[PDB]
Amino acid sequence: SMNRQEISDLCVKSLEGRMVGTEAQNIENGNAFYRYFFTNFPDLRVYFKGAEKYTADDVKKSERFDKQGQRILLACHLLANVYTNEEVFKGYVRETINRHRIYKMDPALWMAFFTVFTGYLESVGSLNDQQKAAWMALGKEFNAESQTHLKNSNLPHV
Amino acid sequence: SMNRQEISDLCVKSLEGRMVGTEAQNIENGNAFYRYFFTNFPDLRVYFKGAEKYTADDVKKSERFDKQGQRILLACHLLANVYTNEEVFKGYVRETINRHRIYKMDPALWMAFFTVFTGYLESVGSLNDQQKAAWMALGKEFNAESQTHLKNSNLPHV
Ligand code: HEM
Ligand code: HEM
Repeated sequence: SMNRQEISDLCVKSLEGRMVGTEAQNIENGNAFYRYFFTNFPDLRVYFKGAEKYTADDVKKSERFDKQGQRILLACHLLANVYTNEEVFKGYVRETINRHRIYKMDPALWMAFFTVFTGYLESVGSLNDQQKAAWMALGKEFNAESQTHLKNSNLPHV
Repeated sequence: SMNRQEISDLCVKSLEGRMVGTEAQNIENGNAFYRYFFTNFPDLRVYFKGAEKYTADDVKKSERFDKQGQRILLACHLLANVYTNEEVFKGYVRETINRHRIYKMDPALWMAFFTVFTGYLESVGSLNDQQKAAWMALGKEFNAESQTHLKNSNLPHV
């Protein structure tokens, strides 16, 4: 069924209630991702040097994660809104990968994120099998390129 | 006049001859921008540490601007592609301003950059008045949120 264009629409809709901004509610969506991420996937807190043991409250009243939650949420809207333009989509992912090499992540998490993120959108407002499948379509596309680039950069890949 | 969808389309089309990628051709599309930048706006070389006196040959033989070129070009691609979504656009502008805090730039250069970009586009190939005015409408929005963000961030602004 799913072509480049249809995936986008789907993904963008999922996020239309989780819009980025400068206001309290806009800052909440950002912060809330890490609250959920840290609660249910606490073993990945390692990469977050110093936040490696943060409880849901520590993140809630933090400014590091009000900055970092706003950055991740703005990244995820970016992926949804440019997916239609393949070469640029692949471009952005390569940049994501580069700015992540410093933490030297486990090269399977590039898939895992969308479990967390769909699991986060499924935790805040609403979702569906069509939307969640599009995110996974974007994920396969993300990881598809993410590995190609990891093996291209002489780096740990699967 | 002209609208968000109209701008998007014109701004994107003008960029198909300067696409991002891993091949030799794509990598120079970012590189040639700096070769242009430095050859026509030398007084702005001050920002690029170590590269304040660099030439076209210096930039060409540099693997630093190969990295750095793809980044600015990608950034401008994402700008053209997400323009239809205003909040995601505003978000990416605030983020761009954030990532430029360290250089403490002349706040007037946020408008000025697009003059340079269309300048580059015309040096490379085809760029019509509609394509040029579209970028100029896009820039007038980028800059608008630039100064707004810097204002409520306690940093200098025009
Ligand atoms: C699920 C696997 C991931 C892990 C373990 C991870 C981990 C991290 C960590 C530890 C940081 C730095 C936080 C700090 O020290 O303050 C970071 C930054 C960041 N991450 Fe991720 N991340 C993951 C997935 C992603 C994905 C898929 C995206 C793209 C949508 C992304 C986008 C970003 C952005 C935009 C930043 C900060 C700004 C930048 O470096 O450009 N992350 N990440
Ligand atoms: C004439 C105005 C501008 C100047 C003088 C300028 C200057 C710089 C400098 C000094 C760097 C550091 C890179 C290095 O040292 O190798 C940089 C990186 C970068 N610039 Fe700009 N910039 C300008 C406008 C813009 C605009 C409008 C954008 C938005 C598309 C942008 C996007 C970026 C990006 C994405 C990077 C890569 C590093 C990062 O993301 O933090 N720049 N720029």
